[PDB]
Amino acid sequence: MYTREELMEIVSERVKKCTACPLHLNRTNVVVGEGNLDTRIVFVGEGPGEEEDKTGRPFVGRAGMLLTELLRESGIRREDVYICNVVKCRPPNNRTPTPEEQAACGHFLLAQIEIINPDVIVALGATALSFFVDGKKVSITKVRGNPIDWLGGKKVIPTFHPSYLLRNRSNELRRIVLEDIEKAKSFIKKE
Ligand code: SF4
Repeated sequence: MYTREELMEIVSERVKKCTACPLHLNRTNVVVGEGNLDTRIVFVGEGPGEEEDKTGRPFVGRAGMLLTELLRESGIRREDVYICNVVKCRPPNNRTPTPEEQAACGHFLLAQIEIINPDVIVALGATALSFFVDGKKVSITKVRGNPIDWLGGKKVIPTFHPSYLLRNRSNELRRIVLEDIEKAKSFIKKE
């Protein structure tokens, strides 16, 4: 009747046509997401940076390159999971997306998660965090590492955004993130 591929494409087409928030006026290309539509684990960030915007792909910038390594160091191949963000359009001067802008785009993420139906989601960053606590304010630093019960029994593991490890290069910091990723993997349901 219908395939996951087709539904994601519909999401994709509606995004390219979206003008729901101010961010549509700035971006060069929308960044929907990429990966395995059958992964049991999804990674979600904040939004498009300069490279993402140019390639229309997620996490291709320096932060993305770093994320690739964290995944590799967690026994994970990019091609095996799915990667996306809370907002699809790049804000001017890469400023942080406004909560309003965040609220307007969210329905897309929801559909994506709906289509993939994963066992666990990793929230990279505070923005990714807000989305899973209903926009509410929460300190990424205080909650990182603690599993959150989300819809359909799915678990969300919040952790730091790769962008942070670009800034602070301490090994302790990298170890914590990896620890959090391992944590999420433990929630993937055994075969
Ligand atoms: S950021 Fe999202 S809600 Fe705003 S114009 Fe882009 S696709 Fe639409």
